[PDB]
Amino acid sequence: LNKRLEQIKSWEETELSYLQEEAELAKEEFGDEFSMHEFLKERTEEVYRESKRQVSDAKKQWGNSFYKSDPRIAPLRGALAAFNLTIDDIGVASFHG
Amino acid sequence: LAMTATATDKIGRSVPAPGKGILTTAREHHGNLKYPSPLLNIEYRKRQLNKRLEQIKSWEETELSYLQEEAELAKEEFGDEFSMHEFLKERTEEVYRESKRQVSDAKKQWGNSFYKSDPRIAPLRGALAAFNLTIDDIGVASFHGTSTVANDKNESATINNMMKHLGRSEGNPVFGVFQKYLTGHPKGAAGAW
Amino acid sequence: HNAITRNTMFVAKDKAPYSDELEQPVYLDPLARVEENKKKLVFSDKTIQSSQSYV
Amino acid sequence: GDFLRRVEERFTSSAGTVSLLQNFNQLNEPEQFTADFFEKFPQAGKQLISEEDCDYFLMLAARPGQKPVPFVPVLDERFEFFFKK
Repeated sequence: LNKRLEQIKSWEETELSYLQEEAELAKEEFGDEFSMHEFLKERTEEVYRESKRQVSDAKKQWGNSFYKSDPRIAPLRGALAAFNLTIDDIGVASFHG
Repeated sequence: LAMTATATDKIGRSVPAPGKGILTTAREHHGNLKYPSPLLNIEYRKRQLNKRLEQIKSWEETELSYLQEEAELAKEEFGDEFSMHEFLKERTEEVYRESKRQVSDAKKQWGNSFYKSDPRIAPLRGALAAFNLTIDDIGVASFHGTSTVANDKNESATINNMMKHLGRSEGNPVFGVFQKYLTGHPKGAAGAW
Repeated sequence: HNAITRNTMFVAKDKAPYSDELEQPVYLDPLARVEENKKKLVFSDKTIQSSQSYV
Repeated sequence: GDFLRRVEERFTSSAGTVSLLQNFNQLNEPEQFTADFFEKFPQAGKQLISEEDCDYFLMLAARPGQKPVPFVPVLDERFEFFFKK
């Protein structure tokens, strides 16, 4: 997970560098008026969300739901193993009874 | 099935009277249209997806290189017997799954469900936009169409106000089909027919 | 403690947070949310399609 | 003192304990008494006033035969009776 998130913050700081040349490349040729200050304000925070959804997808791939494609992990083995819990820690079973 | 939804309307004291809570399948934020959103464009997400999958196949070919030294590092010190051939067979295919779930998570992040954290994309704008479809391509709306005074103006105002908000071209109505004239209202079975 | 003594735990709502002029502009906004005034939590007009809720 | 007779009564349980406040003449020097009282009840300094002990407080401040209280506790039907009085 750590090698993925540092691959994401590298992805984020690289795409802000692409955002600088992309202003004169695709936004100055869109209107007769130059409003190029808000265009960086719209898309720096848009990078901030699409970097943030990649953080939540990386953590769900490696902490929350890592077991969902593995047959060698049970649904109930891997639900508890998200919390570093073993099967020996379900203590009570409230039976239907 | 691109989209599905259910919705509860508003505080009232009349249970059979319908409402418009399902108008929030088209909810989005239009406060600032000075910047077009980058993420609706199909070629933007394709070059974001391609740079991710080549980051994954690089991740896969690198982790097979780590798997070679990891045999003598953590498996030869596990038993008195040396069975190190099957250990690579167990974990080369285990890399193959945990590389494959990253491919499906990368595509769902950039093709299937890219809109799920963006407020500037409606649920119904972004369901269709997974298939590079516009709002102008929903052609028919099979209305609920249950022949009452209250429904057929509430159902009509809901389809009008969600197609108003999503940017249909003026002069592109959806065609209302009204099957309950023919089949009746099978109250539980209505949405299946 | 106030509710258990005065038989007013279930406060039945008579009004929704939105007005009838503002039930639909809330529905089309993913960001418009309830502010408080007069010790009531209701919607307003200036919170809908605001330029301040997308920064 | 008759308010503090409710505070021992509130925060003790099923006990029948003797009081820290046996005689009201102990309140003639309160600041050393109140601290020694509220070290026996550390949970009184953290739990808010109960609503049963809140309308009790309003029933003490408007009791007959008393000196009228030097403050206002509520904005209610009885405000001028709390105010000008």
